[PDB]
Amino acid sequence: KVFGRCELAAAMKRHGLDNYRGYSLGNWVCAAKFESNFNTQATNRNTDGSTDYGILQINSRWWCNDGRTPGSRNLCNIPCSALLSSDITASVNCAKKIVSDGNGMNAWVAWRNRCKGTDVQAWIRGCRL
Amino acid sequence: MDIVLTQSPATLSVTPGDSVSLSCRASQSISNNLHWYQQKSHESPRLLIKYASQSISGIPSRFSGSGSGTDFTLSINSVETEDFGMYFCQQSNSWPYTFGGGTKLEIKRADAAPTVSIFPPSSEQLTSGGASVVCFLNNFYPKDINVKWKIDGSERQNGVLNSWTDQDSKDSTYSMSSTLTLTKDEYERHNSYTCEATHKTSTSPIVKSFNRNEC
Amino acid sequence: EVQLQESGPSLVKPSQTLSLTCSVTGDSVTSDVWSWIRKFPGNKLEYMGYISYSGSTYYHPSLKSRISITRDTSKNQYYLQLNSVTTEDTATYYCASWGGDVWGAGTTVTVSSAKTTAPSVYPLAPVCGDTTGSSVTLGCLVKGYFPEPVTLTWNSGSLSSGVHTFPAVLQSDLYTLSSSVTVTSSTWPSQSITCNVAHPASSTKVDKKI
Repeated sequence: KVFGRCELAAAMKRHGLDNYRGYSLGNWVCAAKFESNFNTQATNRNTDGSTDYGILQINSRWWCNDGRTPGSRNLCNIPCSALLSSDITASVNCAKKIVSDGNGMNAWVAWRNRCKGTDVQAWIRGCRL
Repeated sequence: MDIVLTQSPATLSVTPGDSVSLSCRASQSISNNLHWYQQKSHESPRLLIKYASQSISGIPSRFSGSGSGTDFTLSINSVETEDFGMYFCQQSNSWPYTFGGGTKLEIKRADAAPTVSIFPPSSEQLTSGGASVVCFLNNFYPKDINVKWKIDGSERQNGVLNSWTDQDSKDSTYSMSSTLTLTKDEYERHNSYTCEATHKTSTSPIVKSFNRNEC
Repeated sequence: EVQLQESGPSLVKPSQTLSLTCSVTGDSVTSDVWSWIRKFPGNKLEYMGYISYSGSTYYHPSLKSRISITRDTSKNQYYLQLNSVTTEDTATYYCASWGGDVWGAGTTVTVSSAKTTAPSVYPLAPVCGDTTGSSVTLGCLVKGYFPEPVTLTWNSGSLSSGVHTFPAVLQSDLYTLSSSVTVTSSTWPSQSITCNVAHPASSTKVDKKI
């Protein structure tokens, strides 16, 4: 499903992304915005046999198993299909594991270019939460 | 700065079939980034609930978690015989990750007074220049118990080492060993040695003693 | 199924380095984030740190300085190195997945400068053989041995009921343990009761009649 901005913000807060390892809610909202426009069903095929799945476009080359990707490391130990759910539980958990690496949110190129070092709080300002 | 997790009660005694709730509080908000672990005697910890309330496929349904922010709760609907042991919470919201002090889930049973026995130093130890006085406090319940040593009427704290067994697999009671170690010379300088046990089963402490002036 | 197993020297001397190995089976070490967790006496758990899929690491600040976590992709193992240890680093060490779903059985590492020492075994009998009630309790005090453990039995195993063998405690660098045995007054001293103590590390086995 496609979330409303504030709706996703509240959901992400419920799922404990606000201030997770230092990253304020805004960062994740902004990231979701540029990666999939808040669409849980968003997918993107790459030149290799990998696809980006979910609201945070998590790549199947390293993070999930789609049962048909050459070199599946399945870092998140999860079926890529879980990342397309209307329930964001799986996408958040995997994002938390990804961000637990040293590079933090830099794993998301879109976040670096469009959110890193900005007034990210703007992405949640106005929302009733 | 390091997040501190406080769990309570430190210990909880229940009867299989009862339901229970364990608390874990964080010194700083951690959203849903609180995890619950179970660790039984001689075993490694086992993850029961992740992210405050997410269930793990394969974990019995009687276990559930709730809460957010700084207040969290682990609930066990009708505790079962295999559920006794330690329970710890851990936060992964900020590095370093930290654990609460844990809550001990123990078996409830009828109160029982400890069987106390005192023992003087053996002739062999005295020959080697040592002198340990031993006191055994066996099969009592509950675990709460105070042991006081006395030499010639004076409370003695130095030289005392205690050992406790885990709740007994056979009768769910507890046992304890208390040892007062002195040198042969200090031992022979005094006469009366006393092991005093104060327990819930009686307002009058159980006293076991012996004198070097007799026997 | 993914499985972990810790291994390494169980004894480290003060100022020296503690090394442990975690063997990963069932999956690849490069396919997950792995951690080291230690459990101090008194149920005090400390998350020592973890190494991610890339090889990057995070160390507990209180440890930062002395700790190092590495991995070996061809052996499928990751390691823990802890420098300048002190008796305070004595604990049970566990390796586990970052996700917390898999844990090793754990291994104890003791920090001590003590050398192997056979125990002294002392008999515990009532002052003056003054048996009173219907039952009587006797004991065995095992003092001054290193390292752990010892195996204590009564009458070579022929006496197993009514026994309480307590956990060893540290007394001046060495361990001390005691065991109590309760029998009917009609059993002792009419029948002999003997304490059997074996300490493998010192190749010693001693019997003590009460």
